[PDB]
Amino acid sequence: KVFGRCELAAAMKRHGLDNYRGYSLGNWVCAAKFESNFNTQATNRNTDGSTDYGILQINSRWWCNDGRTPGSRNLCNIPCSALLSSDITASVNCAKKIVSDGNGMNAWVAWRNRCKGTDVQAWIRGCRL
Ligand SMILES: CC[C@@H]1CN2CCc3cc(OC)c(OC)cc3[C@H]2C[C@H]1C[C@@H]1NCCc2cc(OC)c(OC)cc21
Repeated sequence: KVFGRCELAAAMKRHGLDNYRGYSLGNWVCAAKFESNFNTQATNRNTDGSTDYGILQINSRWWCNDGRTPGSRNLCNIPCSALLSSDITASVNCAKKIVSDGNGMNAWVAWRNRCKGTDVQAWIRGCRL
C-alpha cells in the first residue's frame, strides 16, 4: 500500500506516535516519506546482509526475524514480513521500541539527515487529524 501523506499521518496518530518519546507527528511522517516514500512494501538489502522492511525501514539485524540475517536478534518479536502489511500496527509498535533505544529518532538515519531540524509540521498541515 502507498499511503497518502494525510492518510498515514492519521494512521500514525491513531496508533500513538504523535509526541511519542516527544516526537511530534510530522517527524514520523517525514521519516516515513524518506525511508519508504510511504510504501508499506518497501524493502532494502544492506551490504551486511540485513534487510530494512516497511514504511519505516526497520532493520532485521536487531528488530525482526527474517530467517536470513546471520547473528541477528528479534527484539520486536515479529516476522519482518509483518512490517510490510497495509496495517501499520506492527511497524508502529516496533518503531516505539526503536525510538527508545537511546538515540531517539536518530535511530532512523534518514530522519537525522533529512528531517531533523526542518519544519516537520509541514508534513501534517492540511490533514484532518
Ligand atoms: C502539501 C504539499 C506536500 C507536503 N510537503 C511537506 C513538506 C515537504 C518537505 C520536503 O523535504 C524536507 C519535501 O521533499 C520532497 C516535500 C515536502 C512536501 C510534499 C508536498 C508536495 C507534493 N508531494 C506529492 C506530489 C507533489 C507533486 C509536485 O509536483 C508535481 C509538487 O510540486 C511542488 C509537490 C508534491
